[PDB]
Amino acid sequence: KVFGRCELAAAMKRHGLDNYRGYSLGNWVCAAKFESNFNTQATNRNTDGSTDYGILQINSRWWCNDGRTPGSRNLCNIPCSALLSSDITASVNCAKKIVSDGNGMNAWVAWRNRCKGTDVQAWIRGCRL
Ligand SMILES: [Cl-]
Ligand SMILES: [Cl-]
Ligand code: NA
Repeated sequence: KVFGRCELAAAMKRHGLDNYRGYSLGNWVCAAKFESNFNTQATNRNTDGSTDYGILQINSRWWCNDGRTPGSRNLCNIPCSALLSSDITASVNCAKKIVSDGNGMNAWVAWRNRCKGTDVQAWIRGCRL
C-alpha cells in the first residue's frame, strides 16, 4: 500500500506516534517518506546480509525474523513479512521499541540525514488530524 502524506499522518497519530518519546508527528512522516516513499511493501538489502522492511525500513539484523539473517535477533518478536502489511500497526509498535532503546530516531539513517534539524511540521501541514 502506498500511503498519502496526510493519510499516513492520521494513521500514525491514531497509533500514538504523535510526540512519542518527544518526537512530533512531522518527524515520523518525514522518516517514512525518505525510507520507503510511503510504500509499505518497500524492501532493501544491506551489505551484511540483513534486509530492511516496510514503511519505516526496520532491520532484520535486530528487530524482526526473516529466516535468512544468521545470528540476528528478533527484538520485536515478529516475522519481517508482517512489516509489509497495509496495516501499519506492527511497524508502529516495533518502531516504538526501536525509538526507546536510547538512540532515538537516529536509528533511521534517512531521518538523521534528511529530517533532523529541518522544519518537519511542513510534513503534516494542511492535513486534517
Ligand atoms: Cl531500523
Ligand atoms: Cl540518508
Ligand atoms: Na532477525
